[PDB]
Amino acid sequence: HHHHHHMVHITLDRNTANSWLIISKDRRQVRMGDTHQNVSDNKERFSNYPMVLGAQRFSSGKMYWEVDVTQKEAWDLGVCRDSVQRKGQFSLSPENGFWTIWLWQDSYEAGTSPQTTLHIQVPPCQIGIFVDYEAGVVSFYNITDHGSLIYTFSECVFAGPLRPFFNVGFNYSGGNAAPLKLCPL
Ligand SMILES: CN(C)c1noc(C2CCNCC2)n1
Repeated sequence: HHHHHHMVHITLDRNTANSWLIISKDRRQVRMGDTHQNVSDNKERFSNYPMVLGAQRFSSGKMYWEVDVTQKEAWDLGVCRDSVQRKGQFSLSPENGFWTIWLWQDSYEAGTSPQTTLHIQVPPCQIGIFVDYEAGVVSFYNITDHGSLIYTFSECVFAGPLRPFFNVGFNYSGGNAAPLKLCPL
């Protein structure tokens, strides 16, 4: 792909984070804390899952960013509507305003309804995410495997501003403490 030149500088929005997340001072890294992080509750925070949004809102154009997932067992990545539900249980699906992929129990899947099996020969250490707002496209690239395509959502009905979306995942196993990091341009 040749999407690298639409690179955007993404930062994380503390105020949207689940109350167990620790966002670095530069707002470029997030990890699961071992306890509630001593913050007040607010209506923006994801209550049920270890999720956080980027600060940037996109309503036009072409945007690209990269996320480091080294040594994690579980995570979700992509984009979502600014108006997604924050409280209670919900599924990651385009019907609920999410365009995502994930790793879960040694398999990669796209957040369609129902979910779609991905075919990845080289486990990725970094993921590239491309959004073309006007075309209605969200694509995912395997940076570890020379930028190979992982998945394309097409005919997307965004129906609002989009925000970068992140889930660091739970750490029941002790093998999923590693952070998500936004990679430099
Ligand atoms: C409702 N949420 C977000 C929540 N409550 O407890 C927990 C812990 C569950 C085991 N691992 C650390 C997090 N998460």
